[PDB]
Amino acid sequence: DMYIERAGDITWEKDAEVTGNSPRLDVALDESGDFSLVE
Amino acid sequence: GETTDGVYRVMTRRLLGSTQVGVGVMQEGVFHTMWHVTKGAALRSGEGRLDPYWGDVKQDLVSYCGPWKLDAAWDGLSEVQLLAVPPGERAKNIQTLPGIFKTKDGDIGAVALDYPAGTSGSPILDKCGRVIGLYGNGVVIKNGSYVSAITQGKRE
Ligand SMILES: Cc1cnccc1NC(=O)c1cc(C2CC2)n(C)c1C
Repeated sequence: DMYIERAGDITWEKDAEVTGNSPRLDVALDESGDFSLVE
Repeated sequence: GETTDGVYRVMTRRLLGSTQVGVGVMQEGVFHTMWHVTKGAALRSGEGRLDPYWGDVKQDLVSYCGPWKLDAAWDGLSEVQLLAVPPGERAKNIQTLPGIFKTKDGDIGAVALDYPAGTSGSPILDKCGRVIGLYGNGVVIKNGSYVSAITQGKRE
């Protein structure tokens, strides 16, 4: 059995940690909703 | 149940201890998560029940109590924030510039960040705190890291 617990307000935060790259990827989406790399 | 707007954890007891299977968004009385988190099952909030209203395995999305309410879109230019809610850890804002998933049916924002699978359905925000989609459907890359589609529904 599954339950929910509130974890926070949905708010932009000034001086949040700023990380991650911005990759451009060719992808395919199948009927089961799984993405795959089209290489 | 609790029906204040905000970001929730999705928990199960069907395993060892209490396990966080995913995350979701409460907005205008509707609970929004990814289909792979709940597999379309009912949810408890207090002694309240939340019943599935809308779902799509291909979009990997599901709404509870009503129709999908979140319609904001990535601009295609500006940084965004993942409001990542990881298992056993406090909600945290991580700011990033999305790349792109190029598909035959169009381009889609993507966010290049690793977190446990129980993070799934964390909301992605724009500068005005609007939810532009849910994190935790995407693709593994050469490095073995995850890259997630910015996955948005449609509001009728
Ligand atoms: C379980 C599932 C089923 N169906 C589709 C996608 C998933 N998602 C994952 O497998 C997943 C999600 C993440 C993190 C971003 C949250 N990571 C690293 C992985 C491997």
